[PDB]
Amino acid sequence: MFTEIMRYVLDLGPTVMLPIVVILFSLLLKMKPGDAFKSGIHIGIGFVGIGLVIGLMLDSIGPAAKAMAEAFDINLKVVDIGWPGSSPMTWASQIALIAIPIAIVVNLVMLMTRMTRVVNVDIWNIWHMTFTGALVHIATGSYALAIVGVVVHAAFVYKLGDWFAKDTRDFFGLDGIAIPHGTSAYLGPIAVLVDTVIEKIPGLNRIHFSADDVQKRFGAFGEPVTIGFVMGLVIGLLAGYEIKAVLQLAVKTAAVMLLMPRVIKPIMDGLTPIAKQARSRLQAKFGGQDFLIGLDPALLLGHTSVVSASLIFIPLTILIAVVTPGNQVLPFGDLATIGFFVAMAVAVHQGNLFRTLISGVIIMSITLWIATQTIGLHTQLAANAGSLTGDGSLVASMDQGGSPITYLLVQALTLENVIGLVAIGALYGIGIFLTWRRAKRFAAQAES
Amino acid sequence: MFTEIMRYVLDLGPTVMLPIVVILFSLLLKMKPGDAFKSGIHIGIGFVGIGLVIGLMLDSIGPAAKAMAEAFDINLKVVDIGWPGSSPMTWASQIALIAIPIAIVVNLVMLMTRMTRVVNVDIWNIWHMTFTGALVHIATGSYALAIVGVVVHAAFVYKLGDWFAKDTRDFFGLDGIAIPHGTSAYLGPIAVLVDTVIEKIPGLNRIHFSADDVQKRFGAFGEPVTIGFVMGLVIGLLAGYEIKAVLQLAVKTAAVMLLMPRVIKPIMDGLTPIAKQARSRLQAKFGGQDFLIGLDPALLLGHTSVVSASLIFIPLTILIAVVTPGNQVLPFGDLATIGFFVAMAVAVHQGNLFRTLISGVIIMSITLWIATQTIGLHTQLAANAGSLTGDGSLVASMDQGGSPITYLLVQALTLENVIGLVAIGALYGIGIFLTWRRAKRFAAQAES
Ligand SMILES: CCCCCCCC/C=C/CCCCCCCC(=O)OC[C@H](O)CO
Ligand SMILES: CCCCCCCC/C=C\CCCCCCCC(=O)OC[C@H](O)CO
Repeated sequence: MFTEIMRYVLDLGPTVMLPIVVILFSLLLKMKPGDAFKSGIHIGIGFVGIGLVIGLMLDSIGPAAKAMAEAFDINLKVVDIGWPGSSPMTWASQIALIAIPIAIVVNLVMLMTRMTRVVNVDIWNIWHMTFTGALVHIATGSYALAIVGVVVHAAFVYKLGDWFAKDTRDFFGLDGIAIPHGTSAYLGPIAVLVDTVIEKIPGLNRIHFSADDVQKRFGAFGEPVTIGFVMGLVIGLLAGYEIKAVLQLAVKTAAVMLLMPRVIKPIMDGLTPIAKQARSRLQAKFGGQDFLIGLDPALLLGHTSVVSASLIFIPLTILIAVVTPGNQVLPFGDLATIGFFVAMAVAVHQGNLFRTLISGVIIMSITLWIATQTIGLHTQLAANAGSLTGDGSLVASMDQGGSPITYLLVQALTLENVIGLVAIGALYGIGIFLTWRRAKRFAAQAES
Repeated sequence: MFTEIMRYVLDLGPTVMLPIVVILFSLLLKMKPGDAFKSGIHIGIGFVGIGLVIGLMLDSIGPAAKAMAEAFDINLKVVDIGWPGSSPMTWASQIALIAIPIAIVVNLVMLMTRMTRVVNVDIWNIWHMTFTGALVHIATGSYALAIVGVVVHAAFVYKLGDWFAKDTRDFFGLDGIAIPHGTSAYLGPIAVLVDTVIEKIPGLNRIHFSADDVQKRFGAFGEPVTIGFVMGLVIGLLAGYEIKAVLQLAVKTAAVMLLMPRVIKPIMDGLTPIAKQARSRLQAKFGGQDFLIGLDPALLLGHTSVVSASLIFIPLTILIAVVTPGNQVLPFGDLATIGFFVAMAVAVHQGNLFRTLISGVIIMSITLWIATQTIGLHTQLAANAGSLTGDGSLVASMDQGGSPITYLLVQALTLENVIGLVAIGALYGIGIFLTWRRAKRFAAQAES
């Protein structure tokens, strides 16, 4: 049955499934069978360690961030269940498994028609696409309309991999990889618009503050490792921790800033020989068609500036929640892994923390406002999974719940908040145009 | 008073309190302030990573071995509760918190009297000493005899660090570091005895099965990361796992071999700048004498040849437990991290798997035999700790329970099985003498 083979492939995990696809690719690409196996284990090993460092972030940064949002007594009554809550509900929609074949077909069609360079292999992040389908399925009522939302969500993020390819390769040091999925990509355009506005404003465009400039004026005390200690200290202190826990947490937050880059190094260390052999062999066929492998947004967290923004924005997002007019959602389950959101924002500004902070507040307010507009739909998906109990408490989430994609699609087929469609649609739509043009120039520069 | 502060120093953690001594010491050495901090934070990030990798061993390789041994639930009816069960029991003894100062004074007395060169800083593996003290206390019934065994265990392990210092540096890369604690060091003298016998036997002294010879024969299939996978497959199958869990475990068992060397490096990199300044200041003052810091035996699992021996010996220790004459103890808790028993054996044989295996079988049979002979005390160690019912189920452990140090101390003061006293003491006694000659020979080879 399709369901068993898909649920066996899904529950096989990136620990097993992705290396096989990596090993199969190199076995046909005339590589020594031993060399083909070596990369497969290293890609899987990195994902094992990736699950470990991410396990540390959500189990020691998370409970402290969750403690801040409660210690700051506000009125926000709806609690951000986070992507750890959104995906279980989403994988409980009827379109959950059927989306994965659909999303590859959209890839395979686009690959033959030279509409995308990304050959996505991460079949586990498709829950973001099912979320767009599930919420459209709730609001419109057409099985087709949910399915088309899967295709639109698939085709968009595929080009989001194309348009952020130099940013992934040159900034994050990921050659041959594109990061299509998750919050980093689909909130990437918003930061491409902020850095487009800022560059054209005099004086503002000359404000800089890169983390290297902290190290150029403080030395050991400006190193990424040191910052992870101090910010962890404050995240504990703002959470009321005793001096024992604040100290213990501050090393764990620092430990992210050293261990996380090291656990992603296995994947790059295994993908490199495969790419060089294939480029030696595919340049002579398709004609200079430099393909991109689609991978989890997790690898992006290997940047000292992304982690710095992540810990920095843990208090900021709670403050963005209060200030943002019309928000009713309290940051929670996505506070620990909140560096996912402002990830490509750092890549666009190329390290300027000044523009990162401006971008982050825009990104958070919008996603906090949008998630407030999707509280009704998000709760039905929770009811449609037996998720929330007899309390009837409202369910909201910042990952996929605060998605411009899932929102803007829903507000198109329903026409509830036309003003909301126009303001969000113009902002996001301009960002997509500016993100698309930024890649046009990049392709004419590298080539000539 | 003392008990509150002792817990506060103890509960603060190896991640928080060790940097404190390290940061204070660099300040004593007039090292830079920011440079003093940086070394301390890296040591914590080293120990954050150690707990994570040692967690994946316990939670994935663990339940794998607990399944294999469950086949023999019917012959061996006493279960090795391992060190994850022996440490909490030992921390509930009356001699627990009083053992920290007693061990430090014994080190201070031995350092001043120029009897040892180990400045132990692991106030956490003092429990191995308390276990020897506590079992003497249950057996003899003398509080004085309990404290003596702690000192004798302290004096032995402090000398163990000096006598196995070349191995911790030439074979493990831990310069200025000694590994006194742990099953590994105190069962190290047995491996020295096996090497002497074999090297005196013709032909058997010329059998080499090293990792480098494994690599040239096989290639990428003899690399450390590949080897952990192949055994990870076997460890899954022997536990009766499905085909997917076999595969998922196998990447994680190979991930151990790659991640663990990279989570101990920050401890090395943080201690290294302090070591050189200490040699600069303290060289002339202390007669040109080189000191060793005493840390955890988990930095020895950063050797890829030890992790291999930790997977190879999961079935063997089990199979040994069936044919060892008089063994009632089923290996269990200590199997997820069985490499902790043969760690210095890997360094004595210079990584020779042929001599590692021949030593490794010897050490397990002795410990399993001794762990059978210490069940009555171990069961009463649990009754006094509150970890017992009315079933009559018996407690045993190869970690500390199978210890020759606890056995020979208990068997010297009680004189129960004088036959067992003579047999274990003679082998251990010849072994310790060989281990002292090793240190005298190496020291005189440094003078030349
Ligand atoms: C730079 C290139 C990209 C630019 C991107 C610009 C985005 C424009 C806005 C989109 C939403 C438009 C909503 C239009 C609504 C039509 C009115 C309608 O249907 O009205 C029904 C309602 O009942 C009446 O009250
Ligand atoms: C290999 C090395 C061999 C030599 C190593 C040296 C061993 C002895 C040294 C110090 C501790 C002496 C014992 C001190 C015990 C004190 C007990 C005590 O104070 O007990 C009073 C109390 O009333 C009871 O309940």
